[PDB]
Amino acid sequence: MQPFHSPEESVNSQFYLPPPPGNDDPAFRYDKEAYFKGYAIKGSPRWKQAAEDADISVENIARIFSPVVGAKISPKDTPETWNMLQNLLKVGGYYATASAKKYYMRTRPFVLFNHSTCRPEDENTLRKDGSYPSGHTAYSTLLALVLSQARPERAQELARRGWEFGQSRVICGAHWQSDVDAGRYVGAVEFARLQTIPAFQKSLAKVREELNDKNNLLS
Amino acid sequence: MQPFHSPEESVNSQFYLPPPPGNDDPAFRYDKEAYFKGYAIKGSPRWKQAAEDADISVENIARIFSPVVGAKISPKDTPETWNMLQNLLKVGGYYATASAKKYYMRTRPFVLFNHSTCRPEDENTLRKDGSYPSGHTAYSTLLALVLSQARPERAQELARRGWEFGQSRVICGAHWQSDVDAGRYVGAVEFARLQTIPAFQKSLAKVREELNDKNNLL
Repeated sequence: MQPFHSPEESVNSQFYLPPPPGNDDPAFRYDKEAYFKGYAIKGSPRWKQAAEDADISVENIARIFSPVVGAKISPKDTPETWNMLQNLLKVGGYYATASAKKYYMRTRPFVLFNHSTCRPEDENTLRKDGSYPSGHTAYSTLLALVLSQARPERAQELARRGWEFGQSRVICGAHWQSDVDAGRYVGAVEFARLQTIPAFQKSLAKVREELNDKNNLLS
Repeated sequence: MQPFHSPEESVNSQFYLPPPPGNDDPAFRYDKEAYFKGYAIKGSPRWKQAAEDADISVENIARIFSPVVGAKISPKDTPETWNMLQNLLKVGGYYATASAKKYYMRTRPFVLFNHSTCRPEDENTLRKDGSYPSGHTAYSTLLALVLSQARPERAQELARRGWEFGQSRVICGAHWQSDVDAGRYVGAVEFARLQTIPAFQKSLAKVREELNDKNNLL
């Protein structure tokens, strides 16, 4: 279970991403307004989804995307895919966002306004992690793209769910809208980098056949 | 001179992109502020760079990206890359953005505020084209990713230039910031779709060979 590449092989997100919005910048005004719009729908359906989207454990990630990609994803039925899910979280959720995160150590909204998020358990961890850019977003975006490369006919569904997965971080109170916008781009950049790695290409080929197999088809 | 895929073979942007920010939406107030922040620096160097970025002819894209990718890009030294640049404009700038564009027919900022853009020439065309999402943006994002795949040693430079190319559209007055943000997602999605098209893979192999050819480096 070795990541497709080492941390040093991720494209330096600190170099290509712009800096997060400043205190008096219109973009930050938007971040704050966006934060409160999410807070308003606390306890609604969309808000409960955001809470579920908060958990990136492979199990929950498989449960969420299985219907979207249209195939049952599981350790037994889809071995390579199962490893692909975890591997991508490592290079995309963490390695790809690392330099930028540490460089700015941006404070999270729920910390700023001293509020509770949609997933209280993860709060002590979040507090220690730089807000910009969002790892969940980078991972979901990357994931949507990889699965779309494996099952092209579910592209629109994957692209859509990938987008909402990111928005859940805004609604959940864990991230500023600007952290999510930057996370999507980080996920795309990582996705391109993976294309040049043999290990990734081998894994994709197997992932492709598992999710296209008639026995694993799901409605 | 044959597009990688037909207009119908691109992922439907109207389905996966959210609708454009509305009049009282937080994102829209940000769009207006961003528009004026750019209109204010009209005539400055950054603004002049925006007019340069506004021109998507192949000759101008090559001039801008040769330094970034680190290789000469010409119809004579890199014919395949030359076609790749033009082909990506069709599938990524036009096909990939069409459905969302036509469905919302979002009014462009310069049209709404009665001002001129950083490149008057285009304004008559822009007038009748849906603002959301931005075609220049999807294109430069796509371009950046494809070139990064051909020469990963320049991934960061490419990813930064690609981003700025999209921001020129906002500074230029041609788009709202939200169109640009949407355009980047479209660029990535289309990038994913191209991977599964043989004509593309075959073309990328040649592009990689031309851009890494010692006789073509700067």
